[PDB]
Amino acid sequence: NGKVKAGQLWSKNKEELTKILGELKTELSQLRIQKISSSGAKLNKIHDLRKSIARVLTVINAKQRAQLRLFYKNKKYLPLDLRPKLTRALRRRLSKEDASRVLEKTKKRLTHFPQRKYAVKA
Amino acid sequence: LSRAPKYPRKSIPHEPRLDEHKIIIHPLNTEGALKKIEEQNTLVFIVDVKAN
Amino acid sequence: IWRKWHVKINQGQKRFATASALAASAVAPLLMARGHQVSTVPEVPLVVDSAA
Amino acid sequence: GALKYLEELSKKKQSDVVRFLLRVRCWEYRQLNVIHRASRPSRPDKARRLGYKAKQGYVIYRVRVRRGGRKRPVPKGATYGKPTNQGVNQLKYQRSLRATAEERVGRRCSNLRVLNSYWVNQDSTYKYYEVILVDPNHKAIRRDPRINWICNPVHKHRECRGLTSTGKKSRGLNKGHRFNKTRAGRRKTWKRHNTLSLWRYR
RNA sequence: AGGUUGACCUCGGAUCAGGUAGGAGGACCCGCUGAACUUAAGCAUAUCAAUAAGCGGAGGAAAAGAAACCAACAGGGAUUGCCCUAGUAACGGCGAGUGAAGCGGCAACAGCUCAAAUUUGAAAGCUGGCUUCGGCCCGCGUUGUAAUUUGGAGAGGAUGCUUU
Repeated sequence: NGKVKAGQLWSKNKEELTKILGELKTELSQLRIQKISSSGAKLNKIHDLRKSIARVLTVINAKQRAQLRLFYKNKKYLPLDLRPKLTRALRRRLSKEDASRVLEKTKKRLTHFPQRKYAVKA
Repeated sequence: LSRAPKYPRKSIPHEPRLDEHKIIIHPLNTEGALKKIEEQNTLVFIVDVKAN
Repeated sequence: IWRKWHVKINQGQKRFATASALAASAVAPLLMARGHQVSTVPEVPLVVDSAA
Repeated sequence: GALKYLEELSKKKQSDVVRFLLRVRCWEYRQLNVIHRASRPSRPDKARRLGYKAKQGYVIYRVRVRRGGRKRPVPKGATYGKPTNQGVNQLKYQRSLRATAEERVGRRCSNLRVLNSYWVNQDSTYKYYEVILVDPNHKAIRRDPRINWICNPVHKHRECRGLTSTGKKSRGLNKGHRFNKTRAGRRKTWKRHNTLSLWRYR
């Protein structure tokens, strides 16, 4: 008891995950008093309760972020934590379209005189 | 004018940093605390240093 | 690191030394004096057919 | 257009009309802040030939700099070494006052890039300049191939490194025999000439 | 209504909508600033050295760069680097010393964009906002945003084939 697997958590929604988090936190709070009052094999249980709380928090955060990404899928401005990280310099880099933009005179020259494929007889 | 942002800067609000399970750590089992229990109707707890 | 590690040798002297070593390789006493076990070798210089 | 007439008029700086305009504008710029934004170029032909456009992302800043030489910040204006046969009243800064103006304007607008600058006035105390700056983060700048080279990070603070026009002049980047020591970079050329080269088969 | 009602220009405010800078690192790179020990018998020219220390600013390289070049030849042809030129031409108290460049061979090669012209039979250009994603608005801008031209040319004509 106290070991909650991620597989069962990935199918729950927010309310039962919150309820499970509440019960796990209550058991850990009682078990700390049990630790300071007596010694036993319940230290394994407190370790599993800590890791189960971590798993539940991870799953709740992941589902909330997935829902938010779905909500912000078709919007121009995203929250800064939902924006891709990359590096600061990569984010300041010119976009691919803007870097590939050429002048129209250049475009006419490239349309009518591109680099050709050729060979020279020996 | 007050701010009316086109996007929230933080997508998810933080959970409360100091909830009750973090505030109360464990009761004190020392002989002074055990004296205080029946002498003063007082319980002694070890708590978080940032809790008022 | 700017000690002189490499030695420039004249290409003519390199070719001379290579030709002398090739000529010495055809002298059966010199093979034994260098320590090769060639007592069962049928002929020096030993030429094997390229079909093999 | 009118800009050919403006260029020919700007050549005539000692004519009555141009001296009047220079005098009144010198008074006005002296009353304004040392560095302040200009709403438009006061020399539109000069700004246009230096690369200004009437497009969102181009700004003009006007700056005045104190003219004359340079003083070494030694106590009581004197050195404690070997005699120099000269004072700090005759020390000459190796960059131009135009470059000093460009650097101070760049520090005032750290978000922009200095494109170029031009003289607009002078008096006994100050020389006055107008500096053209480009916003590398503006979409109208980033979409334009004639100018979006300046959005690349290699052009951060060109005026600090001498990559503007006055910087190239002061670094002496010209071709030919008069510029033997400086055309590829003075310090780099010195390092090349003072490098001892030792090959393996020497 | 005209003591009114407005158009502009300049200058401000806002936790206004959206962005951006700072610090680190700094071997190499671009600038600024700048010694002395040393070497000259000593020593204010000089040398160490256009170096160390100090200051500012970049990138994976930087910088330079498509001639206001070299030459004087039967001419070469952007930039960089290696070899050579060459310890040469040249500079230098009372001399200690200092010191390039053109050509030539090679590594590598790549070329271009504006300003100055009236689209004037039509601002043909663009940031942002809202979108049913078709567009529609608020504006910028004629004190000039597109197209066209950059000296190798080009603009106007003529002409008949090619090109996407």
